[PDB]
Amino acid sequence: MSRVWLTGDAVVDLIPDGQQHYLKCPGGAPANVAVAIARLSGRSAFFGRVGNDPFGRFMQQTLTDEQVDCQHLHFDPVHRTSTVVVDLDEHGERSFTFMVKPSADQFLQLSDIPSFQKGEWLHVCSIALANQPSRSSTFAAIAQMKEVGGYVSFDPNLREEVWSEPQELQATVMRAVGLADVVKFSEEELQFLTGTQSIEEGLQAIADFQIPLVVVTLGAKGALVATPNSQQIVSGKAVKPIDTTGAGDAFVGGLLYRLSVAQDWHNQATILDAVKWANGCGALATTQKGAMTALPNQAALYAFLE
Amino acid sequence: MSRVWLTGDAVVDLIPDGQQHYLKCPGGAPANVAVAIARLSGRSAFFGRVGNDPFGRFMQQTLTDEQVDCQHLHFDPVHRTSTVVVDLDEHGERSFTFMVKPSADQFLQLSDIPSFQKGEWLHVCSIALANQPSRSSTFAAIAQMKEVGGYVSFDPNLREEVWSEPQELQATVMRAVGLADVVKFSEEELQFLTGTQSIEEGLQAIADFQIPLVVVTLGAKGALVATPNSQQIVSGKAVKPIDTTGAGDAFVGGLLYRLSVAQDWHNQATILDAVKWANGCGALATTQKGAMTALPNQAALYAFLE
Ligand SMILES: Nc1ncnc2c1ncn2[C@@H]1O[C@H](COP(=O)(O)OP(=O)(O)O)[C@@H](O)[C@H]1O
Ligand SMILES: Nc1ncnc2c1ncn2[C@@H]1O[C@H](COP(=O)(O)OP(=O)(O)O)[C@@H](O)[C@H]1O
Ligand SMILES: OC[C@H]1O[C@](O)(CO)[C@@H](O)[C@@H]1O
Ligand SMILES: OC[C@H]1O[C@](O)(CO)[C@@H](O)[C@@H]1O
Ligand code: BEF
Ligand code: BEF
Ligand SMILES: [Ca+2]
Ligand SMILES: [Ca+2]
Ligand code: NA
Ligand code: NA
Repeated sequence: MSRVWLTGDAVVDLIPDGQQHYLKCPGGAPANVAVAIARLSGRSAFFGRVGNDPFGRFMQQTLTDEQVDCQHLHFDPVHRTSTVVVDLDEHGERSFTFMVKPSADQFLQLSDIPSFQKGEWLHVCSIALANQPSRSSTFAAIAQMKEVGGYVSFDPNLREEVWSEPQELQATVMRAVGLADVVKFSEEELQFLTGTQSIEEGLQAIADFQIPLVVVTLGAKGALVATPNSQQIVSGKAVKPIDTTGAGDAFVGGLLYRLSVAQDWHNQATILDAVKWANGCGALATTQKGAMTALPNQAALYAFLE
Repeated sequence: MSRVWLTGDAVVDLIPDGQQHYLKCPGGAPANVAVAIARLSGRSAFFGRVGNDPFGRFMQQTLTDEQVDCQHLHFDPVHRTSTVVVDLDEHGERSFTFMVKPSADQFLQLSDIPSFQKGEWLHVCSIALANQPSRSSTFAAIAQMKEVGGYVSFDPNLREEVWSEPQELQATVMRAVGLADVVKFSEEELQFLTGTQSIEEGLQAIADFQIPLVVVTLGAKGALVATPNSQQIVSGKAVKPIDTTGAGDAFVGGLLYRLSVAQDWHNQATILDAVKWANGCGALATTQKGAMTALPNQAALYAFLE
């Protein structure tokens, strides 16, 4: 069972629950992925910075509770933990307002990067690339994982408002796309990043990247899986979402859990099965408010997939 | 009825209400004072900056609902509205964690200051002095109110963590104390700012400021009122607080409401009556969670004072 490293932003998502209240929900895409993997009995570890504040300590506690290795989660001395307000009438990027800019995670330093080993995974989202020093630190982490013979997963997970220089987003994100073994886009993100109007055109636009595995999520319709000379839609049972927050991260968690335990993750059968798990995780994640709340264990996932 | 201008930070206070929820409560000391005055049928107006975000719009809506003039509440183009997490096991400064530093209000500019007129009041708290440009803008506003023949009220309302240079707090706050007609301290703040161990010693330490009216709040014991050659404790009925958040601002609101409608606020009878109102407001404010929730109207206050 290969270790999956997650890095980036652990955040508190404030999610409406009644007209005058927010639920205090643990979140942050790479933290969500870490917990998704752990819930499936995988080996996940998180490195990054939160703030020395109650929200940062709450995220440390959450990762601890969830059996995610968080020895390399540090408290920044000055900056605050990311705090995000969710609007449930919107979906994805449009649903979030980032109250802390730049939050502690944006100050990831080179010395925060842990030792990597051959065969490990590193998963990254674009918020880690939004501002310096995290951007350069995260690119260094990617280069180090590649050098040691590990694998790199990237989910742009675009949140434009976090970028102090939003005009840098497209190029910076595409630089990371070019480094990854696995890239997951939503349909909308693929089109945005490539300036195209369809998935077909978006996939053609990234062909010269020779990305080993691209997955494009299609909401209730599942996911398009693109590997060399092959495209295939993989879909499971559609559900009516209660909260879509983090469904994409649950998806990545199932995907990477299955790739991480595979003898040879490049194998087409392994990939398609991993995407079946991913779709089931994404569906189940939507059944409760909070990105992490309904991240399934294997008993729940197997029951749903049957 | 003289207009009272309030400036500084309008904030969203996230107040625990159940183990997994926060109440979304409008707050921010000068906003609290503005609303307290308005609830008592006074003429209050707020100038300052919040963020172009849901919390900033919520604070605009709150001031609007409360009949506080907020024509001069602006949305900063870049910075976020102050967001504060409250710990109900603590009191005052120790109960707050500021998640947004620097928030929008810290970017108050000289051009944000509205036109003042003779006999108006301006009330300020120390967060407005914490960082530039708000610090210099607020000192300019104070100088302008003094020049036109208005009156200046200052409540340090210390929140050290908001200062990027906390070593500047003492001197900067005492500079404002030297400009004010009315200064309200908690017992703890007076001692901290003067480096003393008693109210008596603290009052002696500020004697050469020749401050026309100093009020030192004493929690359930009421307030010490210090005017030239006179000190007097004014107390009302003690209550068991449900939430002390903003009790001090309710106090200031009652005080300034009564001074603002007085023919001659310097009159000793007027001052002592204003403090009686202040104590009643402070007590009643504690009866519900949220700084603004239980700010009384006159019917409630009169009933309580009887
Ligand atoms: N209505 C749905 N029914 C079943 N699965 C869904 C549904 N919506 C999303 N999913 C699953 O979640 C994945 C990602 O969708 P998405 O909502 O974009 O994630 P997120 O909201 O976290 O950004 C899909 O590929 C799919 O597996
Ligand atoms: N337990 C209490 N009973 C009655 N009045 C109180 C009580 N606590 C506070 N007050 C009133 O509120 C005023 C300020 O107290 P304080 O709690 O320090 O305000 P804040 O919590 O907003 O900083 C007192 O001067 C008094 O008028
Ligand atoms: O993917 C969902 C997650 O992404 C974020 O917007 C940024 O990391 C979080 O607020 C949320 O939990
Ligand atoms: O005085 C109470 C108020 O002071 C603040 O801490 C800062 O303005 C707010 O969080 C609260 O409403
Ligand atoms: F970005 Be998804 F909501 F995880
Ligand atoms: F600072 Be007090 F709680 F208004
Ligand atoms: Ca996503
Ligand atoms: Ca106070
Ligand atoms: Na959920
Ligand atoms: Na209250």
